[PDB]
Amino acid sequence: MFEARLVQGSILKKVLEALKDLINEACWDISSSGVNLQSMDSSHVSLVQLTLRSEGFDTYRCDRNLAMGVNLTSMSKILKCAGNEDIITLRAEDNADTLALVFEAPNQEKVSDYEMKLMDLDVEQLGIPEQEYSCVVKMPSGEFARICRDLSHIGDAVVISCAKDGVKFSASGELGNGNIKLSQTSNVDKEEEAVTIEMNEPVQLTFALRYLNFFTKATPLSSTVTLSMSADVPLVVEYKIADMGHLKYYLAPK
Amino acid sequence: MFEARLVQGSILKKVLEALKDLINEACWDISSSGVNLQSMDSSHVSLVQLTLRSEGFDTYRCDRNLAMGVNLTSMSKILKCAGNEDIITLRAEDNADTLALVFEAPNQEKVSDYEMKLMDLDVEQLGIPEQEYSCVVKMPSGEFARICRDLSHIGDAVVISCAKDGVKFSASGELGNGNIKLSQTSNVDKEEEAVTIEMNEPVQLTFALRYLNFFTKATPLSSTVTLSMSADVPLVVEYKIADMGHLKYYLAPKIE
Amino acid sequence: MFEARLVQGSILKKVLEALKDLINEACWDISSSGVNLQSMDSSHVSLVQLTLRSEGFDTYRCDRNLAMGVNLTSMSKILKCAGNEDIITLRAEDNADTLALVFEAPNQEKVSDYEMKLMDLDVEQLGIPEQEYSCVVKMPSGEFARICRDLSHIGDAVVISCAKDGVKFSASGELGNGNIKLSQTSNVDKEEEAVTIEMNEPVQLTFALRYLNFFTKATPLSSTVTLSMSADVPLVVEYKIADMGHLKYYLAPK
Amino acid sequence: GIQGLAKLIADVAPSAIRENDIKSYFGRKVAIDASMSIYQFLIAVRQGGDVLQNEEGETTSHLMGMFYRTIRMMENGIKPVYVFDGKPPQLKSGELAKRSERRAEAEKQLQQAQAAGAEQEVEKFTKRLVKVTKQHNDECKHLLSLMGIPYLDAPSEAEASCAALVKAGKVYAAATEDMDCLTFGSPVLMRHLTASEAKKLPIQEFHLSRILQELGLNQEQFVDLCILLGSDYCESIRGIGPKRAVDLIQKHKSIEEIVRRLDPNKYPVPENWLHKEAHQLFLEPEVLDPESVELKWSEPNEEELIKFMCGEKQFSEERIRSGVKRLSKSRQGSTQGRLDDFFKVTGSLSS
DNA sequence: TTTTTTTTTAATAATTT
DNA sequence: ATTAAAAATTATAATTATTAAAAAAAAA
DNA sequence: AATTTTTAAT
DNA sequence: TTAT
Repeated sequence: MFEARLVQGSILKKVLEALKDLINEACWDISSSGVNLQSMDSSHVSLVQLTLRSEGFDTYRCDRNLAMGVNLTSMSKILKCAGNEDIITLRAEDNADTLALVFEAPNQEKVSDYEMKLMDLDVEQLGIPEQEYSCVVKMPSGEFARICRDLSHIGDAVVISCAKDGVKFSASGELGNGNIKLSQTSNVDKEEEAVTIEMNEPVQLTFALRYLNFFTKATPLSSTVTLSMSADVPLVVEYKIADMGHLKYYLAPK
Repeated sequence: MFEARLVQGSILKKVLEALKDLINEACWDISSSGVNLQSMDSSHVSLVQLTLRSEGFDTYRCDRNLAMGVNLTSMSKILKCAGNEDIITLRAEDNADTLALVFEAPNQEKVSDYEMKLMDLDVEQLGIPEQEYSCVVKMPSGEFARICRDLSHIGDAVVISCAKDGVKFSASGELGNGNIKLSQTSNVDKEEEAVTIEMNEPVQLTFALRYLNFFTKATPLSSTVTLSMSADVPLVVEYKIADMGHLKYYLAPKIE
Repeated sequence: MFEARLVQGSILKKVLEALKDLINEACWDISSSGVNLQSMDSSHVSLVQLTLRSEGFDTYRCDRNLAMGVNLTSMSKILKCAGNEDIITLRAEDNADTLALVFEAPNQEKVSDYEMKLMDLDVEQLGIPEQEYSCVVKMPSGEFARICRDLSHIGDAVVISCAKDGVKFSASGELGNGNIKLSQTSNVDKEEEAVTIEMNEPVQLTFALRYLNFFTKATPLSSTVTLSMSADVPLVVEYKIADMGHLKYYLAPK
Repeated sequence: GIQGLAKLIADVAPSAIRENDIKSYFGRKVAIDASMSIYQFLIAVRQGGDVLQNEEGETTSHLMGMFYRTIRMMENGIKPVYVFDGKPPQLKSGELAKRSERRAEAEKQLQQAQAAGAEQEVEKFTKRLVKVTKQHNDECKHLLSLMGIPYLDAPSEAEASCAALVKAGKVYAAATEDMDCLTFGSPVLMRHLTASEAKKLPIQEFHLSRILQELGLNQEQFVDLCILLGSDYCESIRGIGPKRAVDLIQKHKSIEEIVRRLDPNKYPVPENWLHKEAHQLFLEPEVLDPESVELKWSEPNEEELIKFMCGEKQFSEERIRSGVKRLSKSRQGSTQGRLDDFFKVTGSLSS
């Protein structure tokens, strides 16, 4: 009897608005420690690591380790029915494959019980032994969300270059040449919209920009995104969700 | 000959955005006591009963019982030209081949005359009796716009059930099952966010959500919608316009 | 060899959103005394004259009569890669056929160096003469944005009738007949709401609406638009572009 | 078919024509004459320049066209019954003699078309050579048995037996391209029942009881109007067309007083003037009993279409299997009732 | 009321084979 | 001349995949 | 099935 | 052996 009452219902809703266009179907590795999702996209390029710990949920309990298969497009349209101020309870059943979502606004009386039909794909999870990286670019997410939106009009590839002064999202293309030389600000005021770049070694990697448009759909979760990368390892697009775990995205470079 | 001056002209604007997606062509039964529209859908399911009374209009005068066959898609293109604050005057003289809409702007002085070419329609009117409905639910209007938009993502059929202390908007489909419960909140002092359920016998029906999504475009008119049900009697989605009248949406249920 | 630093970026941004639908390919006749453009649309009906003077730019350093060929769809994509308060610095080079655009944020440190691949085209000097105008109708620009959009639902033919008491926009079609009549409001204290008509010869002639709808995409550039025309003269839909020159739109009548 | 009955109805009685929608019926069963559907889906849907076929030789364009049309009809709640034409009567053989020479005129024209080889004229001329045999329907009635939709083999005529099905009340409408179903006496005739969602061809409904109210006739004299309008059984009078036969029937009522109240110099009576035989054929044809067969609606199967059409007709696997799933999601739901079952029409209002 | 963004539509050949 | 009718000439399309606009929903 | 010009009658 |  999995039951996760979440009082801030926009946290789960904005996750599913980000995975509805990139993950077709995945296994929610739901344990007693927290909600986990190690997935990979339908074009088999990118990797998604979503972690929701049990401290962010209000009442969390798991009788066993539940790994059910949920269609991410169908769960996102059902979470489109929830309000932005709703309270979301996930009353999954061990005996029958049905994930019951209960929405209830605290100011209102609207008890919105939503049950799902579940296709258990039983996909084996992909785990990555994460290590230290070269440049840990803690950068504002809603300002990063337009940066991949700007350079996608020019070309389908970007070159992200960590330097001494700051990062440089240089993107070429047949329409022209585009360089966004974002210097590091690191002001002590307004930490939710500041840039923090850690410096270890000079970095020059060429990426694919079609999936970075998909990666910026999780930007209403966190104000700050981490772009942590190294020399020949995929970058971690880490969205630190407030008082929970994290939603990390991966992209193997060109 | 017929002149219907409306100071709050956005009321007549918000009517025709709610009927342009349902009624292609309607007959406006212009009486001397008001403006009436009883035009059933071309899909033979849903009736629209519109009642703009004479006392709600500012300067209403009328002589004969007019009947203007109006392409309501062409009316909503013309009525989109006025803004939300313009004084809207309808005009139709003797041998009424055309309807003259005058969108008198009150402050910027944009006197917009709009002469509509009408159409020839022979639309049968349906005899609506006066009966007592079983479960009369007085919802917020914006809440009902949410609920029909929510359950249309699951399936094309809502299952409206009236419990003893609530109303249940159940639905099912390929995505799963969705139940929306609304307990009555008559203790709340404001009537804008209050659900009032008038109960004498419980009733459970099944209605199509494609027509109910067309019905929830009248939500900019009123802040409170009334749903009326009985056993094998159509759903009356009534939007009571303040000091003007009602926009009643009839809806034939699904019978097993 | 040419640097045109501009303080606010929405002046160049709202030009290109007005010009992306109407003009697909034109040449920017950039002079030492300002930025000029004497284009004509892809259907060869409406002639577009643009002037951005040198005194309205913050730093103007033009050295030669530069006439580069700019794809206006490719420029308006790069002008979509900027904020509404950005600092836009254009650059050009003598040997390279490249128009460079540097976007500077005013409160941030986002330097967005954009370069454009240019091409050679038919450099046409249209050369319209200045002449007198019988009916000069200055109106609010959002009012002219409404009336061209309001009458486009009926048909594609607008007659514009002049009087000292007001101006009449009338359109007709198979859907119905429209007649929008303004009034010469001389009692309005502000200038962004008053309609001012300087007429000596009354005039009434039919204009198309597919090109007048593209003329009303320049309505965020200024709050006032002036309509100058005569009996056989094309109508001047003239905008202001703050205090930097003017944007003349000519439309030949039907 | 009939030379301009639809133009006469639209130019005489426009209140008997209702341009409806594809979703406007929604539970009312119709009776498709399947022969015009089979000719429509062998003439319109081509591979380009010829018929569309697999490598086994036979054609299957009508199977996919009538497949997606049938699935789109039951998506909108319309429940089809497909009535196929049987052995035609001997009065129709004069039209089949005209159809034999008009097919053979295109056979000689195909020799002239294949010399030039221009695809604007090759594909235009080979559309006239479309012929439906027994194997064009024996491989086509087998598909509708997989749906559970009833297919009816008429003993004499599918246009006749569709009109007997509406007459008994077993079906609501006869959805038939020709105007003959008004002549055998269907009170509702439907036209242009097409799977497209656009209004390029609105669906036009012929109410025969509204025709006979507007014309002031009954069934036995609307047949007599069809004989002067050039039916397929017997030819019409050489000087009388659409506009000269409405006023003539309304002046002289029966067909036996058309001839005796006419000057034969201006209007020559033809030698093949079998009006009395066609009047017996139009009122009482030898059709099957509509009470003998019941319109059963069985559950469709998905695995049997794999061995019949995904393998033999080598179609797309992701479209037939999607087609049964979009059929069964529009079949198990409840039927939406019309509003006329609850409210009755009180006032007839006109502009 | 109006910016920008996503969702339907009317688009139009393009196979469907 | 208008009306009308028979010589002849052309027609039977529907799904997915894009696609380029075109208004709608969320938030300006 | 509809058009469509040409031939024919009121 | 069979559509308008």
